[PDB]
Amino acid sequence: ATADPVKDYLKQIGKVPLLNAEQEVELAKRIEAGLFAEDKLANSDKLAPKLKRELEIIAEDGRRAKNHLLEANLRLVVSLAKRYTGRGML
DNA sequence: CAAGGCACATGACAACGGTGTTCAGTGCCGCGTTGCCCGATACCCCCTACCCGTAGTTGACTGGCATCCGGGCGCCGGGTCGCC
Repeated sequence: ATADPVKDYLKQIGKVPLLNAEQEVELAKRIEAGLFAEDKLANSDKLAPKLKRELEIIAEDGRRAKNHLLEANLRLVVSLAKRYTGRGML
């Protein structure tokens, strides 16, 4: 909590793990795994409770991987925003 | 010389003259205002042209910006860390 909140935002980015090819391809594999898990859960057909909880856990892990990609690439957006700054928008 | 007999005019007499009222009736005609007939018009339709919003675009491309000093001047007031 300081002045010039952009500096605070960069500090909020902090140190996060940059992803090498294997890392993000595996992460996206887990993303589509969670996608299929939630697709199965959304179906009105009855699924066993333990299987439904497992699918929910897989979907949650997928969400975490999404967040990891977001935070890792936060640095990428800040550079792109600088690429367009100084045109009447903050 | 006085009395009796004839002319012209005379006290009224109505009835025309001419015109003024009045009745009483019926209109005459003053303006106000109705019933027409047209021209334009606002209000439905169809058509397409162009504005306005939405959705994509695959080598790679991973942290920015320039601040700010010569007020000046003092005070309040709180915070802030030493102090013994």
